[PDB]
Amino acid sequence: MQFKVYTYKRESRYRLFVDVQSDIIDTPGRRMVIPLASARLLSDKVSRELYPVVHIGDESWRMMTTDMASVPVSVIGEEVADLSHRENDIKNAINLMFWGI
Amino acid sequence: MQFKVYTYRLFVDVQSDIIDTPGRRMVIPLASARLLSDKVSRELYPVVHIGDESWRMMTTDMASVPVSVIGEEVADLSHRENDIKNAINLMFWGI
Ligand SMILES: [Cl-]
Ligand SMILES: [Cl-]
Repeated sequence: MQFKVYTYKRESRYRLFVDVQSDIIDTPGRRMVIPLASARLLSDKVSRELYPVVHIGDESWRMMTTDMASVPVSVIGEEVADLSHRENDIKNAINLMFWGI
Repeated sequence: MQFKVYTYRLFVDVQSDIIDTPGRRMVIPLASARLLSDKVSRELYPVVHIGDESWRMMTTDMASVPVSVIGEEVADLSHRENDIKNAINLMFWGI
């Protein structure tokens, strides 16, 4: 579901990721997703408009927008957080990547 | 570059030209239009023409591809900008 962050049921490429695909669009076997990376790994010189910083638990995470990917639903694990309140920042990052707003 | 289709298996580069990743690029793979019936949404999966063949943009299979794998430019679909923009916006924002 849109704006919810999940865990990857596989042990290899992602820790966490944000589902950014519309809830009105059923692929149905896949889902558009943006992986999250620990905010410490990136300096604060990196655009927060293209790579917004989100908070889950007591940690900061960077949305790796440019690494968006289609992930099959059978690999989407447990719901970890709901970032609906960051809708505006997430929408802007995606729109910037495609339409250079 | 945006709206240009490349090879390695065809795909359309849909990422802004103002945004350098730089090592990767947002892309939408193309599949032969014969493989899908015409009951499949042309709004979410627009039909494009390259050469003397029809292709379906597999929007829901969008992916980040490393630039070193992007081959020869095959076509420029800039004139289909509106349909491509609508398909992407539909997938994310359910317009
Ligand atoms: Cl947050
Ligand atoms: Cl066309």
